[PDB]
Amino acid sequence: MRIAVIGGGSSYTPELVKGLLDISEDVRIDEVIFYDIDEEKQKIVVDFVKRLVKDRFKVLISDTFEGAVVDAKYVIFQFRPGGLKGRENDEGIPLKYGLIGQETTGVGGFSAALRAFPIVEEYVDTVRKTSNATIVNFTNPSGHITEFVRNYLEYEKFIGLCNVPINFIREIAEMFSARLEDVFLKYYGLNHLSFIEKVFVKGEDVTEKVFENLKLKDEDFPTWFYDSVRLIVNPYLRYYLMEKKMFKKISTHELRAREVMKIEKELFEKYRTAVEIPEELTKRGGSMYSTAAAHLIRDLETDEGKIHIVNTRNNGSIENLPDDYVLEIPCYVRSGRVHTLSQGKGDHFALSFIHAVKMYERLTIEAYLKRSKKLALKALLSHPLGPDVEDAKDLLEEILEANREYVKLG
Amino acid sequence: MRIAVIGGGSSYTPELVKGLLDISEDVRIDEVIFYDIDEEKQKIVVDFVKRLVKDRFKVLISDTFEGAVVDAKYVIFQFRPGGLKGRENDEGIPLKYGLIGQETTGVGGFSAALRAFPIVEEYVDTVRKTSNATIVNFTNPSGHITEFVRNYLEYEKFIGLCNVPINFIREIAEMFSARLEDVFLKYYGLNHLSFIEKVFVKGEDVTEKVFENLKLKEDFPTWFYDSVRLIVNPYLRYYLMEKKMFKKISTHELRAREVMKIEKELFEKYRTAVEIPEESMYSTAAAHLIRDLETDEGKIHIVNTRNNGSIENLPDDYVLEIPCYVRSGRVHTLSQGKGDHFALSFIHAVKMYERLTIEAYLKRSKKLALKALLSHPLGPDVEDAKDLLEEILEANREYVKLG
Amino acid sequence: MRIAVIGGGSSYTPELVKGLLDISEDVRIDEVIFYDIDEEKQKIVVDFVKRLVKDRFKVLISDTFEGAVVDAKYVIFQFRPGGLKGRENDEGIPLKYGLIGQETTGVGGFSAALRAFPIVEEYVDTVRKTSNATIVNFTNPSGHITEFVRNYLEYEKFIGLCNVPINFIREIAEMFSARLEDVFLKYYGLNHLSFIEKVFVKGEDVTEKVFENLKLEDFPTWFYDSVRLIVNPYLRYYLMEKKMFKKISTHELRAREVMKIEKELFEKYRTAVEIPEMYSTAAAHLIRDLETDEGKIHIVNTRNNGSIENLPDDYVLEIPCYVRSGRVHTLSQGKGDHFALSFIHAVKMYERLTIEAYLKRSKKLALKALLSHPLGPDVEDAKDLLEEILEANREYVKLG
Amino acid sequence: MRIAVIGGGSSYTPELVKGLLDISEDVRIDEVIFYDIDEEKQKIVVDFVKRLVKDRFKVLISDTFEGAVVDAKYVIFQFRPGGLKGRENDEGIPLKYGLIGQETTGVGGFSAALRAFPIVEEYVDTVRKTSNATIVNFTNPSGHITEFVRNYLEYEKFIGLCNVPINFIREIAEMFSARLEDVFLKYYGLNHLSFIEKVFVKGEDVTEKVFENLKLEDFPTWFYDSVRLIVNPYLRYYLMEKKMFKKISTHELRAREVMKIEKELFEKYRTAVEIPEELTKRGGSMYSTAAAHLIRDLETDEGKIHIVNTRNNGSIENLPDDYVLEIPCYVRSGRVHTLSQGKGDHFALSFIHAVKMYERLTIEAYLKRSKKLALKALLSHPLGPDVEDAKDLLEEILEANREYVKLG
Repeated sequence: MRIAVIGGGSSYTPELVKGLLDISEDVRIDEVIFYDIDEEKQKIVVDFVKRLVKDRFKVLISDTFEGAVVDAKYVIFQFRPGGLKGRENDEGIPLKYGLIGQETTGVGGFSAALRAFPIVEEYVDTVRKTSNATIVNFTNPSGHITEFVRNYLEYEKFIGLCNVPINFIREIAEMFSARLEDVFLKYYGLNHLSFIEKVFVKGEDVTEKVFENLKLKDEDFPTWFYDSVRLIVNPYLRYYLMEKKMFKKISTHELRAREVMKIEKELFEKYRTAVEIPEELTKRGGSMYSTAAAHLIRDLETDEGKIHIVNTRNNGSIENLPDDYVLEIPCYVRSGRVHTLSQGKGDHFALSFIHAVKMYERLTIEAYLKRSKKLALKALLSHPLGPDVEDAKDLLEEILEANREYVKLG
Repeated sequence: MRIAVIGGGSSYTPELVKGLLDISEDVRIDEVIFYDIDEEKQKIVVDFVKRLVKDRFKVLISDTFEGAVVDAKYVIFQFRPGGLKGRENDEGIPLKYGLIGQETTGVGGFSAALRAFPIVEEYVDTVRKTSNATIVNFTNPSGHITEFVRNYLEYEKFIGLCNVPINFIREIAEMFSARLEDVFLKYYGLNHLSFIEKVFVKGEDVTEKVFENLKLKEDFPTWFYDSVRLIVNPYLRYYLMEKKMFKKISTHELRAREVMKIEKELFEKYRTAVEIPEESMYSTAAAHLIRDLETDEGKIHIVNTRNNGSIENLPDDYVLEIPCYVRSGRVHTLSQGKGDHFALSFIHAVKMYERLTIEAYLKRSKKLALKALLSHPLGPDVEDAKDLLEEILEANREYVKLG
Repeated sequence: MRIAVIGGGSSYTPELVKGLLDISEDVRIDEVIFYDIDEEKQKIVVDFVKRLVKDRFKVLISDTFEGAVVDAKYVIFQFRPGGLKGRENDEGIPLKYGLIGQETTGVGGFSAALRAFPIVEEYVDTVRKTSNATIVNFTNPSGHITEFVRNYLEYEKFIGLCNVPINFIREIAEMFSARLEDVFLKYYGLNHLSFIEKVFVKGEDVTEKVFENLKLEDFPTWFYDSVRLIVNPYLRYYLMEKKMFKKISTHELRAREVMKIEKELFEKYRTAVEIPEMYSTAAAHLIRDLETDEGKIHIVNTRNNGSIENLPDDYVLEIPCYVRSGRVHTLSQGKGDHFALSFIHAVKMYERLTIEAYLKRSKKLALKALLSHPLGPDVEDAKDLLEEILEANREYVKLG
Repeated sequence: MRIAVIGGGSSYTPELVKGLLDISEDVRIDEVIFYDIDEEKQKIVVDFVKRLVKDRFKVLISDTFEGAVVDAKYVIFQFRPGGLKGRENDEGIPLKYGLIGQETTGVGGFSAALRAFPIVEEYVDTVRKTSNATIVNFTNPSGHITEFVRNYLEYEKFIGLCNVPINFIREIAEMFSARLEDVFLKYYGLNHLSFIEKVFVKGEDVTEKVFENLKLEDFPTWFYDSVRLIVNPYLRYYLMEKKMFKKISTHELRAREVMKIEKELFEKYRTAVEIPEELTKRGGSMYSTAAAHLIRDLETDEGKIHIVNTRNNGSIENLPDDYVLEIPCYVRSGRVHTLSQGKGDHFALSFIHAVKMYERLTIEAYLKRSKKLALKALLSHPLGPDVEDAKDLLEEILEANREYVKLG
């Protein structure tokens, strides 16, 4: 039983490995093998990992992608195509057009996806021709990449993960002094575009209590919003519903990527000597993506049967929506399989966003598969946060020049 | 055989009647009865109508709505709830928030729908308890109202009409020196939110020739047609060219104010006329539809109705604007295949907005109205929603009350 | 926390109660209240129950249906409309026409259903107007009744149960030395009309091993090689009609046998200190898991809702569900086999035609329903058959 | 503009040609080209054809299938795989098992289908790599073949035809003194498994009057009062199986009667100046008008209704989009559009679903060349064998069809 970690140099690696250590008591893990296109970055991180692991499983490095995944049962995608400079372009370029610049939402997520697709195509292909492992994905944009792998590359064992579902659950658990698994949600939407309609803790409906609580805590939704919409809304929906406010915010402060560059450079210096995971990591980004990955793999391994909110085909989870939409929804996870659960109908409000962005998602895939500039423009125009006709051509040209090393559109 | 016309004082009435006279040779019409809440406006128009009709059928006025529809086989809704003052509010109010102000699109159509729903509920109810007539609808927003009647009031014989499909068809017809019926389209979308994917003239695929000719006409650039590959309803300019349209609307006289002046001019002309003044084609659509509902010939009309498999990509119950086979009182939808992903993003988004709006009205809920307003692609940001709805509801005090 | 048991006089009651005793350690049960139209039958059984219970919860009798369900969280339907004399007619009458006579399959199930509908309509209405309890149903035909309540009476909390899914799991469990929950199935169909496509034990795919072990009046080897489905034994009546008809028609009717068995058990229950020599476990385990927040899999009858993507969402099917805190969620299974679907579709249409006939109280529509069943009459026999069914069921159903 | 006719030697050919001559005034036809595996049979028929046509268009014979379809805009499948001896096997073999033996219904249609698929696969493939013509199909079992081509070979321009829709329409037309196009139906089901729910003549709903008229070997009055559908007469095999079995099994096999009808028609063809009365009155001789009218209306931009075998696409909302059904379509300029009809009756659906599953099971058996899957398909048919008879029945069918189909 071996796990491959693709993008070993991620500054999140230590947390991932803590997670794998935590579960290595209920499931057998023989070796974890790491791969990164930045040999030197990974050396520092994996050296730190070795100190944390203390021979509880074997820590290995592979020179090639194929070498890492060849004998793997689980493959974790955790790499960032184009790196932080790519993120910086994603956040920075749309700004001049009066458009939201953000890592995974809107035009920023469009360029991130175009950067990712070629790499994931290559990677998924190699996995498929060798180990046929289950791929657990964090690489952003996670949901959009899942849609691409599930519905176009047609690789079934590809599960998109994100940090927000688990962050929400832990929040509720603390509020109600309960374990993570005591929390059961009606949850649906796309990655970073999701909605909670019902909250259950130890079987009790506590939705009303959660709403009343959310009102006692300018950049967040007003009370009337929750009264009217009656959904708990993913924080990323601020970019859609509070665009003017979010634009003024992003455009008048340092770009986020530049701040994470400084955080990562500080964490790396810490990693050269650190004997225990530093604080600096723990309270940032999505530090708890680690727990999600490790818990998912745990439950894929045992025959216990547990609920995980995961990115996968609808398959009747929301009867309101096509079976083949990849959604972020709670699933029954057991012995290598992921089963969707009945949830009933989705709210019209939520569906307006879900449908809009899903069409944009597939338009973008179509453009990439045909390598078409014309279809990319069509995709760009279809996003709710995309350019007006007067800006689209110039915007796309800026994107493609910035990403010339990663994607070529004719 | 009797036709009722609800909103007889519409400045469009003379054209409708011209249309009714043109078809009265292929189909029997005994009487046309008119109803309006403005008796004096209607007297002027109907006096003019009588001079055009010249006893070819009976022209009657009813003092009540029920009196008009009671023995009617067809009922035409052509009234404007809240009148032009209402339209002016619709266009004017959203402007202060940096939002598109327009008669049928965005926030403006939201308030127009809230004004319409109570009236059409009452009217549809009365028709249902009396004549069970086919209602042909022009009242805006036509598609949204159709969604409401077909899927919530559950009255099957309600057909939404609009002037764009016929305007396009005639355009193509004269480009190609062919009759109206020689033009066959792949056409789908919502009312004022519609797309043309394929154009056929006398059986020939002329799509490419249509695109090339569109390039030789505040309109879409050449590359847009190359990339999207759909002929797009001009109202999509409000979505796709919002900045440009906002700049235009907000630096010119509101359109409703212009219409007020045109209509005042037409009404002075109507007191004196013996023939229709040069100073609109919705008429032909209504009369031709009624003609074809009457005969057993079987003819294609683009109307607003339930999808039912016209676009396989879309739920059966979405009310769409689509080509149907019309024959002996019945409207059948036609196979068209799949709709484009780009088209569907608009269709899904505002269809959700449409139903959220209806739900808010049915429960008479301010909270639900905010929800609906937030859901429109051209709606307010959260910071402006509450103020904008309070302004809409004050302005529309007399027409709708939300709790 | 109170459970109501409708049809307390059922000879099965003892086992049900043993079941509720077993789970009364993981979940709190204050009282079990019984009701039966046969007061004397029930008194003997419930006196037996009191001896087994030994005051671990309160055992009560209600004079009225309303009195039983008024304060109940769970209501178990386990009555037999028309009794065994009704089942005797069900089994006996179709035989005359060369038709399969069977308690729940074919024309037999049709009359059983028409007998049930009026009663379940009344009972569901009273539950809905009082406690709004979850109804767990054994009353035959279980699945058809569930289709009726879920899609026509529109009462959501009505869960059809059957003893075949649990019988199968138990068999697999002991074949592989595993606990019941170690077994996971791809399972779908209608009640008494179900198929297993895949078998998992402790996560391992053992479908192949199950097929090989099944080959060691039942289907031949080649059948399993061809169809590649483990098939409910009731499918024998569709697939081996000639053989089944020959069997049913040359032996004592089954209901007659059961009458003798029940008369025997009843004399035993008068003095019996212990249960004399499996639906019970299903009911209790389901109630257990509805009560806790653990989350467990049960095969039950419910709306498809995407369990089988190949089938309409509203078909009531017998399928595995995730059960937890008063809620039943269906699980993804993928596509159903064309072979299975041909039976599922045909009898589902039959089921709704029958319900439509009942709701309109129409003889004409009943004929239509009768003709539509794969095991139903030919046109030449339909009218006589129906008139014989309605005659025998005079006291239970009137069709106009 | 060229029409290819595959199976030129069919004794129906003269009628088909009459049909093409009737429409050759509203649409242009330059040449009709014929192909048959029996050159001798065809020569006699086409010689007769030439005397009817009178140089109105050119009548040509092709030695090869490819040669016929290469330049065609329309290709008519009109052949009978295995011929009349094949039909005879289909009708005869099931009989010994107490099963309905019929040309297109039940076990008989199963073996007919397995005989057909290899040939239509080859033919569709060749059409697809050359002319891309619209194929109009009569070859039985028509609906099942259409399911196969539409959903498995994935050739879109393949339209299944049958003679019952037009026979019904014509009946109604005469009853009401109206033209064929004055008759509009709510019509759906499978080929030879179809139901009429509503009847309109000149826009009037005359369903009630049609039911009243139908009551003046056939369904009794109460049946129509109960089921309230006008049912295709082949449904007698399902609904009156005992009666139909007793009938078929105690009379000369139907195939043997048509052998003698055909032999008589061929003798007539040698010197006939005009179409004989025995051809007008037999088989499903009105299939001709259906073919010709369909092609006419695919050619013009008029827009006309034709009941045809095609994908559901929302015609019956109660049924999946991809079921091939026999349903009314809007036909115009090369395209076939499906019409809204609403919901299908539960009674009708039970037949439609059951046989549709059997149809796809049979196709899957053929495509995998699997004896095992064939047994599965056989067992799924409402009119199929019991488990005790299945194995023996299939081995008899495969033996008889050795030259047409091989299943491992």
